[PDB]
Amino acid sequence: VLTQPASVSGSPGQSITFSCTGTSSDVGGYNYVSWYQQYPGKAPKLLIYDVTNRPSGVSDRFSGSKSGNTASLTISGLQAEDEADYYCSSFTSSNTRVFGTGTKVTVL
Amino acid sequence: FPLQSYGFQPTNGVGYQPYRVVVLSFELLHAPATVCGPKKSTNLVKNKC
Amino acid sequence: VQLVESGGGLIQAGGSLRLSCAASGFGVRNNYMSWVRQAPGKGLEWVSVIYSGGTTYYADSVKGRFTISRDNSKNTVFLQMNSLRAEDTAVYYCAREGDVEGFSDLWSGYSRDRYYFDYWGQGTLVTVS
Amino acid sequence: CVNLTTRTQLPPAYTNSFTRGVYYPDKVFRSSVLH
Repeated sequence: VLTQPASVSGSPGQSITFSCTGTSSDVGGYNYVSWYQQYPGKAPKLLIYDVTNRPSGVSDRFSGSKSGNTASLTISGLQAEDEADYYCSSFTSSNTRVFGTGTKVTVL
Repeated sequence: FPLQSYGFQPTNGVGYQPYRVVVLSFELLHAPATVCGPKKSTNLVKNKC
Repeated sequence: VQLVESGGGLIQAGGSLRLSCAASGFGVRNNYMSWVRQAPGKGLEWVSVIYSGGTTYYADSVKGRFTISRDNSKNTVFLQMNSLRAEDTAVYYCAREGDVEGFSDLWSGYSRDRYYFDYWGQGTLVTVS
Repeated sequence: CVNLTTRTQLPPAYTNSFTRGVYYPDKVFRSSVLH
């Protein structure tokens, strides 16, 4: 179970870097990590399959990365609707996929 | 797993709609002919062109 | 693409259910058909996945209970629920894995591995009480 | 069905096929020709 930062509050416009830890079995060796976004009650929508690759219908400011056993999110230019937990899905780690805990962002 | 079947809808689209294909594959020089066309058979004529 | 779900309900301990997930616009064959549980205010802990054919892949904590099958005639993935325990209480999602040519991405040719997730259904609440 | 084991176990024997084993390659009549 990858560990993610807890709930935080902040200002629109600048860049926030959320790094999440993992093991060498899934993130360190294999590179099929994807990240999601969900609104409470509605099903999660895709933000960054493969992290570097970005599906359409998503603002280009979202960006993510991986470094060793850690995966980093370099999100840029926050707005009002952006307040939603960001979920990290790495490779299925010898056919048993795992996720992070969740990073609840807050705005003023 | 290799199968991964199609997906259609009544309004899926003209290309997406299924053209039922019957590949009538004929061999005209394979063996003595067994199936023929619907033509009326006349009387057999000998010793004439 | 639409995903409709049913089967969840209030049952006593040790009961049985049948989760039904019908897919319109795609089948249980086109892309990988996963099962995910999202505990209220926790992460989405992966349960199982039925691939396009013949899989018994489960999570480490739920081994030997969940059984996964499909009726391809009606395009329904079934998750038959026997021998409940405490941790299975969550909202369950039948997840459509990103099908071949995912969002027409201009690099991946027929590699169906693509271990991410496409659009899903509305989710079914499965409660142990 | 029953599996019969009361069989003598010898290696295969060999003989000469000579000129046997030629068959009609088609169902068409030909005559006084070498085809």
